[PDB]
Amino acid sequence: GLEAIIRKALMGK
Amino acid sequence: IQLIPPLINLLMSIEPDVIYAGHDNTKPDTSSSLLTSLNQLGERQLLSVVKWSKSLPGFRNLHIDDQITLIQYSWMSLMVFGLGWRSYKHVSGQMLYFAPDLILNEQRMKESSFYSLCLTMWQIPQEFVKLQVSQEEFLCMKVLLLLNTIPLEGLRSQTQFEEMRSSYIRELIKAIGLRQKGVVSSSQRFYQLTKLLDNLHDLVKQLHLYCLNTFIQSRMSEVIAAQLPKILAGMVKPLLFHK
Ligand SMILES: COC[C@]1(OC)CC[C@H]2[C@@H]3CCC4=CC(=O)CCC4=C3[C@@H](c3ccc(/C=N/O)cc3)C[C@@]21C
Repeated sequence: GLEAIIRKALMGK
Repeated sequence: IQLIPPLINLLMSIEPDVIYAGHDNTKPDTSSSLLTSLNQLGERQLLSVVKWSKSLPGFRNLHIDDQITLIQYSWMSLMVFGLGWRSYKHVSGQMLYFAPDLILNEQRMKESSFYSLCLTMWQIPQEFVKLQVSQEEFLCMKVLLLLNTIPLEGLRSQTQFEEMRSSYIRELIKAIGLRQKGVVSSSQRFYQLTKLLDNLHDLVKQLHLYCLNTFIQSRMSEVIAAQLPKILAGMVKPLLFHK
């Protein structure tokens, strides 16, 4: 479930 | 030891700002309120770890899939390691400094509902006290933690990853070389610090098991299946410095 959070956070800034 | 190496100063400059748990310490503790605050603090720290990684020399050059994998495999270790540092730095390693607004001394640990977990995590700060780890050593060690576990089949940017790891290993040596002048002593300290890192692999699975059991206790066969690779051996490849 964190993979989704981690993936999204990496793209952003 | 006077001048600090540029890369180490850079690492210090990208250290995330203080993260608060948002816990109300004016109310009596409850198993639920403390677990709630840890999860809130935890999510905040995770986003902070991701942001931190983006400024780490060498990291963003790795395949995005490797970046995700490395964070996934190391966030727990990074967090318990940071917890140990804050505890050691702010309260002489005598209590768990999760955040400025979430500090658990011995009495608070005993009545948290997760006292055993506290004693396990407390092992890190206690070791920092014994070794008197420096901020420079800490910064390099933390990067190595991010680069200490990879898939059994390795990474897509494997060669690039190995050179990045090798560079921070060299940087850890410079950090040690700051206070340790002498080839026998500097060498001995490198063993001590890296051995400490090797020992975290076992400790980390303890934390993941506790996380899973805390989840189970709140509420499946699928959720447990996705967590095993984090508590069981032989599912990933830990990168040990020593046999
Ligand atoms: C009572 O503990 C419950 C845990 O598990 C129930 C098991 C271990 C905890 C992590 C321990 C390390 C840690 C250090 C900090 O500085 C803050 C938070 C923290 C932990 C917590 C945590 C909660 C959520 C997240 C990420 N969410 O996206 C990360 C860490 C709670 C657990 C996992």
